[PDB]
Amino acid sequence: NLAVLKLSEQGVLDKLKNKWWYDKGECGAKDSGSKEKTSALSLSNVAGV
Amino acid sequence: ARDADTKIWNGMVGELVYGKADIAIAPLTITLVREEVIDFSKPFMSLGI
Amino acid sequence: ARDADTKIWNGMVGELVYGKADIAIAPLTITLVREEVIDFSKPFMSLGI
Ligand SMILES: NS(=O)(=O)c1cc2c(cc1Cl)N[C@H]([C@H]1C[C@H]3C=C[C@@H]1C3)NS2(=O)=O
Ligand SMILES: NS(=O)(=O)c1cc2c(cc1Cl)N[C@H]([C@H]1C[C@H]3C=C[C@@H]1C3)NS2(=O)=O
Repeated sequence: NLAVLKLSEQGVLDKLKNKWWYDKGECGAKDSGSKEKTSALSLSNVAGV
Repeated sequence: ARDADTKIWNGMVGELVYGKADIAIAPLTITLVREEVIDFSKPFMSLGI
Repeated sequence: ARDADTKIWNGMVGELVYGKADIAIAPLTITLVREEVIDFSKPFMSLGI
């Protein structure tokens, strides 16, 4: 009871949670969600015209 | 969970109820039906369904 | 909180320590040093700064 509150006070829980959830961003959208590609227009876009 | 009609807590509950295991640092959820047989510290990580 | 250099709890926590109150249903944050003088239940509502 006195021990877990020390880890909550000193951010050790935050550090462990960061280590085991956020440092292992692996798959796709977390990494590549903030990048940019310009374009290249294909025919599948313009067909109803 | 407990057994019907015999109250036999199996699993990680009965390891602490029946004097088998000494402590359980594990993903265990504080309920109403678990405080009567074992005790919990202050919660260290929040979640939901 | 405690006073500087005297450890004299003013406010509401002193009302529980010095026998003047009985219980405190209140917006009260579970810290470390409040655990060593007065007992807390499980948390009912979670927040952050
Ligand atoms: N952001 S989190 O889920 O990983 C998380 C969740 C919790 C933490 C600490 C962290 Cl890092 N400590 C709190 C405790 C601190 C104090 C206040 C309630 C408890 C006492 N319990 S909690 O609310 O379960
Ligand atoms: N979403 S919230 O902050 O208002 C909130 C926060 C909490 C609630 C209920 C609510 Cl609605 N109950 C939990 C307790 C209920 C059970 C499960 C964990 C604890 C036991 N404490 S809590 O995590 O402090």
